[PDB]
Amino acid sequence: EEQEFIKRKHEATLKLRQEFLKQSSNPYRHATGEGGTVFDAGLARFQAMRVSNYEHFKPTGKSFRTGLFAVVLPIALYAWALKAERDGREEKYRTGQVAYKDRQFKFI
Amino acid sequence: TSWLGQLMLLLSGLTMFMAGLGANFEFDLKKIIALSTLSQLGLMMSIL
Amino acid sequence: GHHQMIIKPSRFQWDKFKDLLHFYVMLGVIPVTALVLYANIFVGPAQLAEIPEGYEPKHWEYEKHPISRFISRYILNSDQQNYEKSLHYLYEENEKA
Amino acid sequence: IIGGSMLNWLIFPFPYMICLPIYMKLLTLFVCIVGGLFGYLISLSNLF
Amino acid sequence: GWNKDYKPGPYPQTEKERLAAAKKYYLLPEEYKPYADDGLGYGDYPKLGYGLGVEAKDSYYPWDYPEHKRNQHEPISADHDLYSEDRWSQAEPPRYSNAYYFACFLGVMSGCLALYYWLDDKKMYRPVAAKQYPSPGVKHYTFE
Amino acid sequence: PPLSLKLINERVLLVLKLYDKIDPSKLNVESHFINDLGLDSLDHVEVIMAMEDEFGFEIPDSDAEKLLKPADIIKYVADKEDVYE
Amino acid sequence: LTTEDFANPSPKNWQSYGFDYKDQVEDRKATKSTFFVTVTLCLVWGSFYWAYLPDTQFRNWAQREGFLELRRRELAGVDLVSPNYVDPASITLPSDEDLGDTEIII
Amino acid sequence: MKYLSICSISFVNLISMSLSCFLLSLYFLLNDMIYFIEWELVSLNSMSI
Amino acid sequence: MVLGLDKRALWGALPLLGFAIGHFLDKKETERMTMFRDKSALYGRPAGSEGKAPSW
Amino acid sequence: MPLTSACFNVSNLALCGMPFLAGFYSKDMILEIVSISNVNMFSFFLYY
Amino acid sequence: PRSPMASFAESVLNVIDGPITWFRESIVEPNQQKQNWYHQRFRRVPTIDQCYTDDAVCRFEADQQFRRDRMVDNEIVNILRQRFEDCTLYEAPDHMVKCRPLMDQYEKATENWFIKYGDLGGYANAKTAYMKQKHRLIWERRHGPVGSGMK
Amino acid sequence: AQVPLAIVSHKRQVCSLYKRALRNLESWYDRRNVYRYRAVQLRARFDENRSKDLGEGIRLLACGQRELFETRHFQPRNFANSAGGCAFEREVIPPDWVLDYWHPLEKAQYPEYFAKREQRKKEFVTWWEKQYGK
Amino acid sequence: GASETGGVKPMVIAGRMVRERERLIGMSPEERAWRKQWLKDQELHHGPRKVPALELELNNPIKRFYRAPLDKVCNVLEPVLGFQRAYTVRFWTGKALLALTGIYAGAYYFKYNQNDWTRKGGWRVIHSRKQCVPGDEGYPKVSDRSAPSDYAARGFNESPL
Amino acid sequence: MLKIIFFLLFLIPFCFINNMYWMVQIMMFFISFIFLLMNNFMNYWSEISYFLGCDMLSYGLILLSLWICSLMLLASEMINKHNNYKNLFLLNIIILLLLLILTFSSMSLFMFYLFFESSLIPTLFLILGWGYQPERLQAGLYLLFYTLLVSLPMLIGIFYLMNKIGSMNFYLMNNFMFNYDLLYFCLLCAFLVKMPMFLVHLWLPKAHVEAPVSGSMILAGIMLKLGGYGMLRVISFLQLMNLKYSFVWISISLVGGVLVSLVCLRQTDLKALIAYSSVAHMGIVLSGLLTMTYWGLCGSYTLMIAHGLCSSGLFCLANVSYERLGSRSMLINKGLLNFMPSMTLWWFLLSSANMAAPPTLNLLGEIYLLNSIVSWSWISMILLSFLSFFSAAYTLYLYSFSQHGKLFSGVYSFSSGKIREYLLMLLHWLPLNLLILKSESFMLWL
Repeated sequence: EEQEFIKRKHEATLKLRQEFLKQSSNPYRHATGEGGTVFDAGLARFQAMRVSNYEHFKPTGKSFRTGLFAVVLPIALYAWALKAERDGREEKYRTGQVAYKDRQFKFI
Repeated sequence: TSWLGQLMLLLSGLTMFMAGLGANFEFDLKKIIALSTLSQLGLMMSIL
Repeated sequence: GHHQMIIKPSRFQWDKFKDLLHFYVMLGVIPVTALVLYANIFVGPAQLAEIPEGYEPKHWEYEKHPISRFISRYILNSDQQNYEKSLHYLYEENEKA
Repeated sequence: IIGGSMLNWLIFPFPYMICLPIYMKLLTLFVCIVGGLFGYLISLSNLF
Repeated sequence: GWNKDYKPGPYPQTEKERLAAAKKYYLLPEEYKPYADDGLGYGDYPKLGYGLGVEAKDSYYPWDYPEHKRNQHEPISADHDLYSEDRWSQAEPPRYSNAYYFACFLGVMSGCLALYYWLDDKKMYRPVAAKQYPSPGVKHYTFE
Repeated sequence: PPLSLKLINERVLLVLKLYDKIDPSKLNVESHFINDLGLDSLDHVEVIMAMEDEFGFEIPDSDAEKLLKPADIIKYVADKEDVYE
Repeated sequence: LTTEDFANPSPKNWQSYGFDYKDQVEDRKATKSTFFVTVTLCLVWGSFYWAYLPDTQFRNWAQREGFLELRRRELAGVDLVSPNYVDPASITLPSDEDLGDTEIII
Repeated sequence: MKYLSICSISFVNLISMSLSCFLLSLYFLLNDMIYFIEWELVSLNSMSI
Repeated sequence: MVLGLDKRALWGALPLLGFAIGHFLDKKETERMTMFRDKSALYGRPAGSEGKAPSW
Repeated sequence: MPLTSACFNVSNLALCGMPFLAGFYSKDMILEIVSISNVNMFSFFLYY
Repeated sequence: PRSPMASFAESVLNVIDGPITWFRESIVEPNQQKQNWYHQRFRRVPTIDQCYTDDAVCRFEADQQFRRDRMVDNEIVNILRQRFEDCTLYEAPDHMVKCRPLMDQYEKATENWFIKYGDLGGYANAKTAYMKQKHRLIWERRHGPVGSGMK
Repeated sequence: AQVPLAIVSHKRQVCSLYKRALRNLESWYDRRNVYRYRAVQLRARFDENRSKDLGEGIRLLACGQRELFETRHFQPRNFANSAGGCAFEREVIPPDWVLDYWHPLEKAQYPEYFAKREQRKKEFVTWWEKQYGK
Repeated sequence: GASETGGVKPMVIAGRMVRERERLIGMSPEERAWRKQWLKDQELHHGPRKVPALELELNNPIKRFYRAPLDKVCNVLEPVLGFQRAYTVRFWTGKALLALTGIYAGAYYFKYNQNDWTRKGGWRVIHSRKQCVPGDEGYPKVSDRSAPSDYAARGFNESPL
Repeated sequence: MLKIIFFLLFLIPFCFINNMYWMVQIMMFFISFIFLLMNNFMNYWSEISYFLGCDMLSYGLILLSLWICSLMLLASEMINKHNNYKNLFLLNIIILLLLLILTFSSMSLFMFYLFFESSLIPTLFLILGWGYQPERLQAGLYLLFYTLLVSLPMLIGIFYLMNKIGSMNFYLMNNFMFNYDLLYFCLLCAFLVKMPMFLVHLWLPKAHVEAPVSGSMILAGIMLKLGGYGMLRVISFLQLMNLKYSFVWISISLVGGVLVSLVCLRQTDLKALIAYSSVAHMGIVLSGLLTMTYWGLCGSYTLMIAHGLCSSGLFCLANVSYERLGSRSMLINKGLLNFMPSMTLWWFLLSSANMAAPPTLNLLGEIYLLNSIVSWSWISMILLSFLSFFSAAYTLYLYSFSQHGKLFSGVYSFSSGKIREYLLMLLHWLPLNLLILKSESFMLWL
């Protein structure tokens, strides 16, 4: 049990439980009725990290490979497939192979 | 009139039988009823 | 009977909202309903027919319904108005360019 | 309780005629019944 | 304060910064463990949670905000979503492993499917004659 | 229907009088599990487990350790169900 | 406050309709005026005016001819839907030398 | 929905509506009719929504 | 002028003044418009039907 | 509950196809239509 | 009136038709003024072929004629569709009775409609349509029927 | 009120193991006649090895835990009106201040309640002042 | 001045004990006092008192009128069957009148204002022919849709010109 | 149209006169009512004033602009509460309104571009003069410079067009067609940033997040649409060059769509969800548009209009939470069904419209656009399915988590729903149901 790791956390971490109660039950700022919430560090931490982590981003092999295979290869491959199929289909069309009977989507 | 009939008969038949087994082992009353629903519905879709 | 209360937010504002909506909409609807009932029943629909060869309808002749008759003749510029508008304006712009 | 009767007499202007082997038409009853046998037997269990 | 006031610092690179950061996030000196900060890292933000699931956390513990099973000041995991009970997470270890769940499903599906198509090749029937239709030029013969 | 504090008491008493391995006469209502009941390490949770089934809810795993008396059990059931009043 | 205060509240206070939190009548006249201008003026009369608008895009007129034109071509014995913008005789194709492979399109 | 249970309010009109539908269904069966009422919204490129 | 419209419609006139001025100006545009007034190639009356009927 | 118990019987028997109830009118007619029409092994065996 | 409910459905049909037709004869005929509304006849126009290289007004006139003509021919496809629609609804056995004899009109209509207007997309004016016909005429004369590749 | 520590003794790791086992019997055996048999048969399996060395206790958990995990009913008898129930936590109620914001005419339906509500509110203020001397 | 509560003091009374788990784990004798008090004044005996003009405020004049012709019945019919049955009679008179009135309107609109060859974008109708029966007038009936013009008539086969 | 223009100019003084917030509001709605009455247009340019015209394409866009520009004043009243220079706010709004009318009616390309880029200023006032987050500064930098950095360069294309053409009326360009391969990118990409495009979405989440209810409503309600309106007018002559290089744009839009939807799932901010959502929908609009087929274009016009309306209403919802619980987070906002259940109705409805549930002018769009793309290339279907699938997916999450779970413990007493906000939500949605009756005016413009 680490010899009181659970305990050592216990002392301080149970103090702010009461302050949360004091804040929540606070008749005065609840009476002001302006809305808002008791401040919570984890929430404030979380928002700030969520909005800002570029200053941490190091453009290394990891991030490059991650991003490359995340969208880049998807974008390139899909676009290439689209252009390739269309090139074939339009090639048939401008060759006039399929007359005005068989073809589909006559009305877009 | 097309292989969609063959494909559906596969699936509807299978699920009604899968449900027809799972219902025995299930213990949440409403859940057993729902399984019977699927077991019966699979029959409908297969005859169709 | 043996009612035990329930914590429920206010319903007043929402109920008032519906009431204002129902109030004003009926307010607008009633003269509108009067107007539409009047024209259609006091006058009703002009009947389609052929051209009298010697005649020439004015643009308001070409709508069947009377409220259309009132709207088109009085309130909306004729298509022929908004046609020559462009022909004028495109004439100048082509020449200028 | 009346169930399909009202429909059965008012939906099929051309009731499907089915003259099948006796070992098929009746089979629908006993392959059905053995399920209930199992359903009420496999549940009924002695302690040990 | 505002978000820029709360922006997390860069990854701590010596033990004193580890002590400071653990306090910044109210974590104990070992509780604090920054991300790998290898090129896609938040830096000093602690790496918590990421377990099997949030609902695995204590059901009956006194929670300040039971909603997420969360007490007061405490660093929210960078992936709070993707592990929340409303999202990918469970309460108990799975019985088997991923291959088991997919294999048990799909292996059966492939076999039963293929065995059906084999049996469709031999589609049984009732030995009855072809359905007769009146029409011009058709002269089926009565058994008379 | 609501729940009556006296009936909660008699009901935990009924099961306690019912439970064989406890001292049969069901000595003083405040009988500590290890003192006069002699309830062993495992007999204690057998008590809690019957109380569960009787009162329609699990007791928390550690919070059973808080339950160290039939008075506690009433006190824990009372906190749950608004029985003080 | 006590029982009768809650039971029969005074006409001093007033519940703001969200528009003005200072004067009762200013709030109520704003809401009264705002509601009229928005709802009746647009969403009744205006809806009515559109619903009885005359032919603007000439869709109905287009389907006037649609019956006639089709009927005109069916007793006329000419193609109902002629596939030529003008008469294929009216057009004057230039010679193949003028074409000189000007990437003819189908 | 201010003096009578909403359950009553919907229930009565529901039974009334469907009995009417049921009887109309019989009419459709004894005559074998199929109506296809249509109200168009827009139409472009020769399609009719 | 019921004290519920006091100074409010009064100032509100000026926006309506804008519409009047806006209307009159654009009507004068319909004046510089006239080059094809009945002389188009689609609606254009050839000669006659005048009868004091300046269609638009 | 002798009413709910009895009613739950009626649902069972309609669903169980006990004769001249809902299932019997419906489940029956389907199953011999399966017999009448040429069908596949699994589809046949699986329904029963 | 052989059938009982049909001999009753008639009764509600008399109930429903009664007041409405009374209303028609009672508070319409004594309250209706007579008025007439005719139907356009737009004069033809010198199409793009006629107009000059830079005659912007004329080109604008041609396109409007093209658009209205498009809207009609656009339609004639719809009406033929509606016409075929009725036939397929005619009788449950009656599909092959008049599908091909009636549909094929709609088939020809579609292909003709495509050829004239199809394949241009929005913004298409008389110019692009007209010259497309020119291109097709050239192709037909050189490479033969469309639907054969080239030689 | 006290929030307990998370430390656990091997006695508890073994007794709550017995608790989960009893549950796992339920989810796999229902008939109370069948149950008490097998539950007491389970007890013998927790009794034959009552007192062993710590090391054997660790191996005993190494087997005990697996038995539960490998023999857990795919549909455990989750408890009806408790956490994880099939209908538990059906609805919630908001903090009382929602009642504080009733429109005065809305307030005018239960004056006796609201009057007592007003009194209790001030007395709560006194209580909270006490709670840590403000 | 202005307000929303009329001047009520925005707090909350319950405290730690709002949570079932919190009350169930530990809760002090002073907390037993408040919680019992809270659940003691939870009860209510009399009922929702009536505020007369609250109905007026939440009932605009336009609504007032058309309540009257059917509500005026209630004031006199109320003692005969009580209020509950009297209103029930009021309500279903109202809805029954609405339903039957709409029926004729809809039947009228399909009889005289169908979507014909003139107006378009309305409810265009189309049907199939009835089922003949041996012994019927013109039993061996011939097709009526003689020519394709019959199909998609939409009133155009009956044109004025 | 000078009728409208002079009306707005004579409304400008009311900003100076004290206590005219509500008088201005009614007037803006009233003139919207007047502009409603004026409706007879065809595809040709109509109402040709000195240099102002109006058309199917411009008529509806103007109506939305007048519509939304009046709804600003319903949305924002905290300005009055704070007395935060209501005069500058009202003046900024009207100035913006005039610019929009003149942008959408400028029959010349250069006049159009002039007002188009003149709108850079008043919007920037609206965010900066009434922003909340400290990010408001860098956000304004992103907004302005992403725009100007490409919006300026089309100025060359415009003048190059003049030199080769001799004017800039829209009909005159249509007569010609250009294929110099830089004209195409210079105009296209310059509009694509304001569209915006997925690869240049970057600014847009920031601008919305740190902007007031009003500015965000403007940003998502017109600016994105205004970019698209220019496209519809300009691609007339970019066809051949577009055909050669079009697969790239349609690819990134479609690919970016599923991605940004997955960003929405993982996102944790009401404005961020809506902002990314609005980018997703404008991705599909950009796709159908670049198809250039009749179905695509006529549907694009519809989806721009419907999307603007739904995006506004969702922003009013985001404002409501931001103004009660004082924090944009998903975590803080929750369980509001218990606090404003009659409001959660509107939460559901606006969410419904954004996931294309009928009767909804949005939905009417996707039928048109999806038909176009599918015809254009069958390959698209493999991503169109997922694009719509994840579209509805995050909207479900947004609706549920915000309104469903058990309430938040630390939440200080806040007033309840009120007529202003209720009427605001009806006004954005109910016309979004109205229009389907008469889509032909909002559906046919080509």
